[PDB]
Amino acid sequence: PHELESQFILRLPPEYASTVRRAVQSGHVNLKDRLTIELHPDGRHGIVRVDRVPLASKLVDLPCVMESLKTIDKKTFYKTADICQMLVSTEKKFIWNHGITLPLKNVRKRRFRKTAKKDVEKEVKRLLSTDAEAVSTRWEIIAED
Amino acid sequence: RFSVAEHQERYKEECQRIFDLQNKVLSSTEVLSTDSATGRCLKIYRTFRDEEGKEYVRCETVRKPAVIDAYVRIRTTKDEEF
Amino acid sequence: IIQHSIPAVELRQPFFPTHMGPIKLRQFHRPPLKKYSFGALSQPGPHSVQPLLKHIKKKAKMREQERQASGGGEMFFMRTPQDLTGKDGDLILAEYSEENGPLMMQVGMATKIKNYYKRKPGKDPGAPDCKYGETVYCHTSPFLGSLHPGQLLQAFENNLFRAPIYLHKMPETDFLIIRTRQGYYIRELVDIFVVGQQCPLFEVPGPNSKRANTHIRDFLQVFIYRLFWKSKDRPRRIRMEDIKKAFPSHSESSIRKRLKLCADFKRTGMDSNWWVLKSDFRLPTEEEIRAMVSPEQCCAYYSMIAAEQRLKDAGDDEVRTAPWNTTRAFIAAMKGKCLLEVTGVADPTGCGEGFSYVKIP
Repeated sequence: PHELESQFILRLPPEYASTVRRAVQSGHVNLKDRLTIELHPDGRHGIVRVDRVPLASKLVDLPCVMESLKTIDKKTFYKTADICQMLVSTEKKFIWNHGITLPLKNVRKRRFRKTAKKDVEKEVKRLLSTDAEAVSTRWEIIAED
Repeated sequence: RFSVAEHQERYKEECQRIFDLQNKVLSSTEVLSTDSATGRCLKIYRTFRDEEGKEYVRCETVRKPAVIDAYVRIRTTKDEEF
Repeated sequence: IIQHSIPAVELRQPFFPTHMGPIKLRQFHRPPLKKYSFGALSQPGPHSVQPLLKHIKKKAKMREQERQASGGGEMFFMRTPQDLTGKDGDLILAEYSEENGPLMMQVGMATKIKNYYKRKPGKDPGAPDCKYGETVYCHTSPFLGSLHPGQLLQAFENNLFRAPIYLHKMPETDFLIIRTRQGYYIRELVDIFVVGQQCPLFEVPGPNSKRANTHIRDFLQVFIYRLFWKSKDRPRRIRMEDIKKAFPSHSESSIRKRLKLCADFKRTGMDSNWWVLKSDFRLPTEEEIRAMVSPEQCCAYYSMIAAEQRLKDAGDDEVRTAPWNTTRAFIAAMKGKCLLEVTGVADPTGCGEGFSYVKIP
């Protein structure tokens, strides 16, 4: 059938970013050779080569949901894909507490509400599995001291 | 003690003030600098048979409230089912 | 007024999910980066990004030529999923201030930017020119707060909701990368819109609501009709297992009740183990199938199940924050049936900024 395209933002050093932006504007095949993206099996890390120079990169999760919109006439906009991940080239480090826009900054601790992580439920399932493995399970309560 | 006119006026002014504030904060290009009720923990004792002949007993303590609440709810539901 | 893409109106399964798993419900409009089972990306190693600047200009030129063939009249080019892909055309980014929107557009849905300008008292120079959207003039602001005279605010306008948008320049460090099984692709992005709190123009159904139950039945029936169209056999026939794979949550008996009308089952002879279409029954036309289920209805249902999953995960204030209550409250405020307290637990920001959609006397 059809597989939805997956889009992730890429963040690069400003000197490196300026060279890449000029190459993108040129549209030359040299840009394809200059920039290569490698994805780790874990997928929480990436290796990016800029101008054939390897840079350590870690994937981070954008707090806000960002949608790419394409409009032929500039009056009608059609959503193409949803971006929730950014790869940065130079857990709480796998999370980004800051929005891409300058206004939205420290969103997690400002323009966001306290939300449940679910994770915790999976940990409870592991405890239930250990109870099943154990021949006998005993429950007791300890008061805070 | 106007109940409708006073209430409507306050609702309209508060909404407009919030709308102006929300627009200003989002439109701003200014950079921003980076910045249980019981109080009782849960302890579980598990008895298992090891390889050959052994009956080791393991005591595990959970100090995380969310995990404790989820575990207790499942245990109570299991008791309710039987 | 808004026209959705042909895949979005057809409610195609990749664009609109038949069923969502509990982990998928938690990841609502936030897909994880998947690892392809097969393909060039699947093999481990560095992968070169491909410049498609020539492709973007060529596709735009081809669309312009098609418009010239139509006489220069505006033409709808999004007739296929391949057209929907973001690699070609002009791409803009919208970032939502709310962590979770009450209503979120599914992929392939369309929105029109509307720039609302209030004229300055007496003589006015005019509305500011806007690159995106069409400028309009309203005596009364659509948003609860009245627009100041001489002020123009761009907004996203769609059947589901209307949200104010603010244009901001994209960071030079930021770049957009579109990853496909064949290869990575890179597109520069220059414009991003901050999104103000959404004002719902549509109502999310409550869990176990009569409307929610009707939508679930309609979606299953529409999928069954599409399966009959998909079958190339002269006596159209569908497998019960295929519907079950699409809807694991649905009971076999509920699927059987939809199948009982308009379909019959043979256990022996030709078409054995197949649900053949009734000869007397006439299969509904594509326009009728689109009429039965709205894309807006699907988005509201998808929002409700994701919110219900979040409520279930988090063990009365949270119930008020839930979207179905907020959507009903906002519609009541537009009717004028009841006022909404501006400050409430339902506020998405959790701060004075933003509005809380909670019914108040």
